[PDB]
Amino acid sequence: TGFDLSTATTLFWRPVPVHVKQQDREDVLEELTFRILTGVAKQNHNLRILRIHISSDSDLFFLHTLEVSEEDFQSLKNDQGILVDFASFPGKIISLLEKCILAQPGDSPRFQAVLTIRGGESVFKIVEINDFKQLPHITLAFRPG
Amino acid sequence: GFDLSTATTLFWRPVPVHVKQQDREDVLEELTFRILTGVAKQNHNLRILRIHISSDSDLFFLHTLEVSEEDFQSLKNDQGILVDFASFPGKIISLLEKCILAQPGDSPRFQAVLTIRGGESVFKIVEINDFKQLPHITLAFRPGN
Repeated sequence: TGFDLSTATTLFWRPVPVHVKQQDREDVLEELTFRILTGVAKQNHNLRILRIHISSDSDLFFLHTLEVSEEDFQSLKNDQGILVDFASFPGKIISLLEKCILAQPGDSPRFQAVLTIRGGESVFKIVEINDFKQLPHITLAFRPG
Repeated sequence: GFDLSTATTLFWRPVPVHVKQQDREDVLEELTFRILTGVAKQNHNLRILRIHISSDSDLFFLHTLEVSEEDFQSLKNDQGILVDFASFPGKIISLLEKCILAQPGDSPRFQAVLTIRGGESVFKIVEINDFKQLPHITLAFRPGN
């Protein structure tokens, strides 16, 4: 049962500059590999699912993952003021990732991907940094597994 | 206690605001914003930023925010603000300008919202883009002068 990696469609798969924070470590800027795929559940091809994988490349192939069923999306959508439907969601995330990829140090507003790892969870956000403040454009929670 | 008699008014003009309350339709109204910097009547070495919201139609529709230099630290931290107290008002004004200039076909589209709930209100300026609505600034206001 569950997400069928077998027939999933990958929409985006490449490195993205990320500003990482752990409690007991120095801040780091790392290119992390981001992958966004849509698919369906094996036991029911009618269940639509979105999956996002974040990872540092290593021979462990170890991932942090987020999985959002179309059902989960209803709640996620309302908690973040998201205005698009489930099908359009990945594309909106991808556009934000592209701005992070494009961003250069003098930009203003500047787009930046940020990751904070605490306990068994990572919180990923894409923020804009402007002459006034930093503010989030999207926030996503990830988990190992 | 804010000392009006020695305050500098930085901004005093109308701003289109979406006024929200739970038991009535939203109302889009030009509300008058006065932004002033000054010091406490009880202490003329305590700098204070005051923002006063009023209506030309209702002389008793009144909402006020006063932020001392020390209160600003907590505000600055909570909201990822990257400027000092002296620069704070100017950034608020830039955001208010975006709301004043906003056009129906903008994307992102800026909008001023005031949500009134009992003896408290929340003022925020949000952007509405093709993906979501997200706040640029959020500020707690009290009823009266």
